[PDB]
Amino acid sequence: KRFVHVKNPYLDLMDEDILYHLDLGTKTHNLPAMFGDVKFVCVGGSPNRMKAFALFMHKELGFEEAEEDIKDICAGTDRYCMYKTGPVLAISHGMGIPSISIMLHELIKLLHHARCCDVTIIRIGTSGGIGIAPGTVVITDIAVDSFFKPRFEQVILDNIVTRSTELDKELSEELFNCSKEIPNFPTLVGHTMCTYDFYEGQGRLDGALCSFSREKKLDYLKRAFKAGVRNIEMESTVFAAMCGLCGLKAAVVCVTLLDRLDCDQINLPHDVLVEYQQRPQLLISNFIRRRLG
Amino acid sequence: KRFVHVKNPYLDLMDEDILYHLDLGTKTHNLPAMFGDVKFVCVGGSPNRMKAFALFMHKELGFEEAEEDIKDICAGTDRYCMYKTGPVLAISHGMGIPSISIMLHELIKLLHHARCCDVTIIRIGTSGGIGIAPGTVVITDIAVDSFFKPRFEQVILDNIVTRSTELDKELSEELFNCSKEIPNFPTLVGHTMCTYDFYEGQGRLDGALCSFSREKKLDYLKRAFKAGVRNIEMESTVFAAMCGLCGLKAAVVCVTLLDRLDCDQINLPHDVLVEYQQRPQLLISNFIRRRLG
Ligand SMILES: O=c1[nH]c(=O)n(COCCO)cc1Cc1ccccc1
Ligand SMILES: O=c1[nH]c(=O)n(COCCO)cc1Cc1ccccc1
Ligand SMILES: [Co+2]
Ligand SMILES: [Co+2]
Ligand SMILES: [Co+2]
Ligand SMILES: [Co+2]
Ligand SMILES: [Mg+2]
Ligand SMILES: [Mg+2]
Repeated sequence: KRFVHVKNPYLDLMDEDILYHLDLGTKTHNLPAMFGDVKFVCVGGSPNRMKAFALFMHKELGFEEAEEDIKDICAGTDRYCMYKTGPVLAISHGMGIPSISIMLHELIKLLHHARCCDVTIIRIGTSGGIGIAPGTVVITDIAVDSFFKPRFEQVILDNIVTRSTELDKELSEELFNCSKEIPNFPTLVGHTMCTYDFYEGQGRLDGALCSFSREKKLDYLKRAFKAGVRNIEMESTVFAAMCGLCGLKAAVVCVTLLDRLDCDQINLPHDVLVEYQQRPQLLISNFIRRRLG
Repeated sequence: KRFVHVKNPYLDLMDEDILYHLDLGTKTHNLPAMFGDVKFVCVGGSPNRMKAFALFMHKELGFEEAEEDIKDICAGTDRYCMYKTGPVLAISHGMGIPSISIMLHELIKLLHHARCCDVTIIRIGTSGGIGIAPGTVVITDIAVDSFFKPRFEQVILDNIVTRSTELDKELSEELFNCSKEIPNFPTLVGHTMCTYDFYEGQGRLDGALCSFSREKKLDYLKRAFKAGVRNIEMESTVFAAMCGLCGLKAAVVCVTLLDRLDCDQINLPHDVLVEYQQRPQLLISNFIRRRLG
């Protein structure tokens, strides 16, 4: 049994641990009772996406539906919103490295407090593609920074520390194998670039700020493609680094919404976009069903 | 008249601009009609905080209440949520530098498209204090990074570019003058440190990861205090940098919830916390009333 670890000798010395952004705590809640049975954590941007994911889990796998307390609705608050369906826990993380990092610190502590074991964690979401068809599901093999390097640079106090961004190889391979079973479901494995800015950080020409030319954009993106990058998003490096440090097996599965070699703004009918957006959760549902069979 | 500027020669060349994360666009909406009258933009973390701020604006200043479309509620989505009351626009930004940066790119473009002028923008929120009483409202004079330097480091394509984090001096002074009118309202001007991580980035001992000692935490925080830092949050440097680049007059006003020299977790009664949390909006309401008188 692979228990979820923390890397913090102070944590066990505390009288109580308050997970402020989850609205949970070790004294206020029975965390082993509430979460000890979690085997799969799926994380994504918005409360609504993740609530919908949990409902999909109910419908696809027949797990007990996530309970709703109507006098404490999480959506709209400063908390990360959780929706549990049997052994699957869906959690929102907002946008960007700092936002997901707060959620991950508190989630990893939660799984540790609950004495969970053999947990798989998977990020689902959207991304920009490079040189691949819009609607393609990319399974990340390695997450890279803006310089196409597999690293996450932490600032700890006033010191810079570099961490590796390795994602579980067997898991990425298993997800790719699952994808083969799904018809009309274009999938590939490739590197994923994670940036701190959506606009200039991704070579966009449509921000409030653009200090470079179209030619420089395309050169950057073509070099990224040569390095093996196939999509671009905003959470994968810190996700890979933290999950890796705490011995959790992690994967990233994102659909592309456009080919960035061609444009910066989406030009898809609404119904097609809806179709693309549900593709990662479809793969994850196949995966979980296979694991549990 | 000081119009809101962008720094992007490509923007005017586009047929249409889609502000995806605001759910607005130049073709789908009449942006000058909808927003040309905006003079004050207040930004903060959550949809609920900002909706409440807008209601407070209605009650305090008598501006028309923000309209609610019940078939398209923003809270819970991947969008930044807007609540307009007369010349005041309240907008949510989520947590952290990347999250606020996406909102700022689209907001600055919005104000430009709407031909707004003479706009003041103010971030309100919470923070950790250093060596000052919990509940203190800190008006930022300068925003600094984890190294106590007034800089914001952008990664543009694969290049690092440093930007200044100057906030409008006259504005910070005017807000401080307004605060003097409010009884039972502890306020100070000081530097604000902005970090990419809430836990190790702020010297916390309670994260899933803690790679340093209590002694090192306290030394870091004491050096920050010596530099002039009085509070710690997660958006001020990119906010100051972008607003500055686009010639918008900006300020940051955050209340402290704890003294980080003493603890990492909040220990306040709920009712006291509620009291503290509303302090920045109280100052902003005084400020706006004065400007409009
Ligand atoms: O190009 C992208 N880059 C990216 O980091 N993502 C991930 O989500 C960021 C917030 O929507 C998603 C996309 C696709 C996209 C394109 C235009 C508008 C919205 C999303
Ligand atoms: O110490 C802090 N650091 C900080 O960056 N903020 C700003 O908000 C971050 C998300 O809640 C707020 C605080 C106060 C605090 C302390 C404990 C829990 C929550 C918030
Ligand atoms: Co422990
Ligand atoms: Co490669
Ligand atoms: Co223009
Ligand atoms: Co100083
Ligand atoms: Mg193409
Ligand atoms: Mg003290």
